[PDB]
Amino acid sequence: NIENGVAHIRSTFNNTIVTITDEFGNALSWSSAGALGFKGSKKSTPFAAQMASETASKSAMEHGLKTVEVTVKGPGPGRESAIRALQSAGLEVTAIRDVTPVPHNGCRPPKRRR
RNA sequence: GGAAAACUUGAGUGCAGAAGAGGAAAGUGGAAUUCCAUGUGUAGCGGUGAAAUGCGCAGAGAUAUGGAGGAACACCAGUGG
Repeated sequence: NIENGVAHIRSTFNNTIVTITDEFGNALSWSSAGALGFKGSKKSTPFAAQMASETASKSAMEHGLKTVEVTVKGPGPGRESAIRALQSAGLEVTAIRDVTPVPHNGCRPPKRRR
């Protein structure tokens, strides 16, 4: 089980959740990013993806996987403070992938915020 | 003004080629919001200028080889055509 996997996050503008999994997704543990008492304008922190990143990473305890190769699929304030700060656990982050959804003009997008 | 002609610039009928988002018809595939299901797990997830309604204990989202739908299809994109 150990030494391989994907630290599958999707770092949104609020509540960048972290789900560690394998290289074929099975989600050994995940972490809700509001687990540090972040409720309103608070999960958009560096620290929502610093310690709640390792509230499932340091508390993995199931595979003991060490090579993580974290993957991000969205923009957020805790994005650069997620891939750095999943390695706040010190879990040898190796291969970050910017495989984000880029639709070739996918649908009809919503309205401007006045 | 009418009567008898011509020339071709102006226009049309020729010939050699350039380009395309020009209108009506057939294909190839991507990515996304929504759903139902696996794995997964349990405290929050979403939304907030400020919090909350809500959606959460059914697993809500999550997460990938991979299951689908609606609809269009960034890149070539321009005082371009």
